[PDB]
Amino acid sequence: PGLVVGLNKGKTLTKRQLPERPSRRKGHLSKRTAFVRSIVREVAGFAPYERRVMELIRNSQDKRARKLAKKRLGTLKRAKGKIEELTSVIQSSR
Amino acid sequence: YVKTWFNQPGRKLRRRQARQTKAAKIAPRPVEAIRPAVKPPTIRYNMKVRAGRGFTLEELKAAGVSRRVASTIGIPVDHRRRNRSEESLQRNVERIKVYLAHLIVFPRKAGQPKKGDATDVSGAEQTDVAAVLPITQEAVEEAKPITEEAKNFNAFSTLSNERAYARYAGARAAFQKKRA
Amino acid sequence: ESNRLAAREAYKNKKYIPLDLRQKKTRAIRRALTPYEQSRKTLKQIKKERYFPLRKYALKA
Amino acid sequence: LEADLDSMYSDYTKRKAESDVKYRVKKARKSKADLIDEGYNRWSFQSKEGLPDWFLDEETTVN
Amino acid sequence: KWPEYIRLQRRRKILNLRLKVPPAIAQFQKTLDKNTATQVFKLLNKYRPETAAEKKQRLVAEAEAVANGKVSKKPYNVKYGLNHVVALIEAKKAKLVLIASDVDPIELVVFLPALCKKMGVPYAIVKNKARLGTVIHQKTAAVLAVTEVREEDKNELASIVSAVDANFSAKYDESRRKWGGG
Amino acid sequence: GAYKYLEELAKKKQSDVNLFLSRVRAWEYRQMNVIHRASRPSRPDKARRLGYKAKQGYVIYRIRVRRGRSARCTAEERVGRYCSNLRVLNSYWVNQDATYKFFEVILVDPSHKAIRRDPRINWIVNPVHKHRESRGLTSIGKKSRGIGKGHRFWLRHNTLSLRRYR
RNA sequence: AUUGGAUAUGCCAUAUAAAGCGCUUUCGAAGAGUCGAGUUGUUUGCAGCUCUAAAUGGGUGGUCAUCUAA
RNA sequence: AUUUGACCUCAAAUCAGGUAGGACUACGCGCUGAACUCAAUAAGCGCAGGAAAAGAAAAUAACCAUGAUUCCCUCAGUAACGGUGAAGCGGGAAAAGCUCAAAUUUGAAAUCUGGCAACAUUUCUUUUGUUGUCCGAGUUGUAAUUUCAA
Repeated sequence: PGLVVGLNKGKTLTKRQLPERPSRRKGHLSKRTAFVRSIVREVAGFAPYERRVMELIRNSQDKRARKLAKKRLGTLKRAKGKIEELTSVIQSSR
Repeated sequence: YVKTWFNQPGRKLRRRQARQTKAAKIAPRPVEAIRPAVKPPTIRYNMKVRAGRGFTLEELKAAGVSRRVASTIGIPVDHRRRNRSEESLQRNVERIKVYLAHLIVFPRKAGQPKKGDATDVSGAEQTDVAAVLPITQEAVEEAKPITEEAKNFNAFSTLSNERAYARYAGARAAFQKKRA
Repeated sequence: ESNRLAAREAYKNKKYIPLDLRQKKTRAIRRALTPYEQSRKTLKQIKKERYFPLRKYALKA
Repeated sequence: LEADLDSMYSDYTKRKAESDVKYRVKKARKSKADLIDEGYNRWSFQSKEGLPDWFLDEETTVN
Repeated sequence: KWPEYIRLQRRRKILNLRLKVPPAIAQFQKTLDKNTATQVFKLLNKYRPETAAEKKQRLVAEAEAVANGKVSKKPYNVKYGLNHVVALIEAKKAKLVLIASDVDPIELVVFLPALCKKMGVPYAIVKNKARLGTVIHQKTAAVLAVTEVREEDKNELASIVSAVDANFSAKYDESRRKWGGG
Repeated sequence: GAYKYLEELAKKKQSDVNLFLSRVRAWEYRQMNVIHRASRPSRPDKARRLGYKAKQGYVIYRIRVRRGRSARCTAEERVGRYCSNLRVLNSYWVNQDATYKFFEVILVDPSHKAIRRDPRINWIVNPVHKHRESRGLTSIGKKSRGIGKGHRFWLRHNTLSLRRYR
């Protein structure tokens, strides 16, 4: 509204669409690096605590599985990031 | 530990000689580069205009000069700054345009003005940028006639409403999401 | 002197000469980088200085 | 060769028993199932079954 | 008592044959058989890369030809270099892959058997990096790849690929999932 | 390029293959000396991305230091003192055990002509880079002294500036 | 007697090349015992140790904004 | 049998050519560190230069947005902590940007140190190079192209 106070506070000008900055991209999953990550995955295996999570999930005790995963990593977002990845591996193995 | 300033006139003289030596060394070109017009990033100083570090890639491309040759002819380039409004865009664009219009480029190898150069270059003279490109301030509004709908418009009554809307924005934000 | 000029003639145009015949400015200058290898540049920088060198310009007042 | 290494290490221990003693290095629900869970780490897979003594000695004293 | 360097030389060998080896490493000490290996190197002897002297002779010959009065045939040679071979596997341009069995850092070759199997590329593990080095006129070659040959050599190239299949894939095909060593 | 595979494998340090290799290698370095030459780096991908080229002038030394200050910084300082004609380029962790952490340090010979004629490494020959590992100008050195960019990262206070006119 | 940089002038070079700019019918690789968490120590920052990551992910500031570490 | 040749590892040489030490320390960067906030001080230890360090955002901000580092005035004795004590913004001094790893040159290692022989050039018979030839390094990756601004 061209106003100093409000949810759209500030001046009103003609807004310009900024060109895409390449450093914003990092974190993207290229097909080639995804393929290489697949190869190392099938050639290296999984860490010992991953194997315990497989056993925990195959036993269907998900609460303890996420609790110990958070204890191993340190953050809930990392624990969730693990869980979806190893369950995703689970149906692939099945 | 004390820091005394008995070398203040000495420092001032040394800086002036360094400027003088710089001018003598690179006399054909101005001793200060072109700088873009840039607005300070705060509510206390957003009403002013000062000299930024350098132009952006979008401004350089819109003006028609490439980012590679821009450094060579003396146009500093900032790769971090971005233009979020056309008002700043054509503002810096017209700064470059007037710079280029007043700019003369000596041909290299002194054989012919290959594409972008100057045919006659005997009129060389060292002049500061500020004279040709005097950075200005925000345009001060001149007198305008009385607006009738603005006259009916109260003023801070609105600022009270959008304020109350802002403070209790989460209050109704909850209200809709919980009832929906 | 006659011996040293004779030795310099003997070792003229050789890669290695006696440390007495070699120069002695300072140990730091001897260990420093020579101007040739300070001026060495990658082909990338050679192309950059070939195509976009510091131009010669001026402003009309 | 393997017998030679075993004999050499056995001789090494025999001499070290007297000559190189000098060790003395100071000169001024959560349950057993969870215990198994953290019981698997980088050292739990370092299986030592059937390892020779000339390797087990340093593995125990260092690792 | 033997010097410490040769003691460690023998001790590293005994431990490598003593410890429990994961299958990704256990697949390496099982290699190609003798006669197949000789036929492999007999084929590669034909397609060894040209030496520096031969390259220089060719370069000066074409240079003087262009200068005086004036484009050559398609080169045929074995492809070496770890990155170049890996690129060929990625592009599926390679027809046969040979990996030295005794690379010092084993991670440089541990991923290859999985990668060739993923691309369906015939791969084999041959004895000693030195032999591959003499093939490509080098001291050390960690991997060799055959991607193209002449028409008359295509027939026996298919035959040796079948032979290595029989002696490396039809035979074994279990050490990559068997806990080796121990 | 295989270095992508080498890098991705180095990520998973708890893998069975990595665990077996680390134990065997760490055992091997044990009866090796505390500081010993390594003719070829054990992690070529790490060495290349840290600045090591396979040309005459680059030197790789392996050092073991006991655990229990920064071990990486201490490793660089000891190797730099042990090879006094070399400039410490960088260093990287290779292995660890219960008590010994193993590091590989990349060094450059400033006196070698293959280094003095290379414009991409010529900066290290200048005398301002003598004993960077001791002055705290390496990667781990900078991180240990807290050099960074941001609000997170003395003499301006202990002085009382007295101007001419006041 | 040296030089530092330019101007005029002469001779070699070899461009069958290299580079900038507008489009994509395209893909866009980006740093690991590192980040991070718990604990002890030093004046958020750093270090020791247990444990140990991810790839529109990670860091920072109050879903958004800004950066792209090792 | 065993002889011959490779590669790997490790040695030895008064081998060929180089390099490190020690001194100064006012300023600079680290480690360490008391006592009567003292003080991240003094002492002790390591390491450089003509400056050193820092430096081209894993930065501020919440703006119409700023845009590498360093220094000065101001912010300000404010925020913050329990006497200690900033920083953003703003005005100036000075300004300059970049380089790698991560992708095949695969129709060609195109790369580089050293030995030998000439040609040179010099603050200089004392300096620095060029070409040719040989050996070596190097495919466990040297060259060219790419560094996210892309």
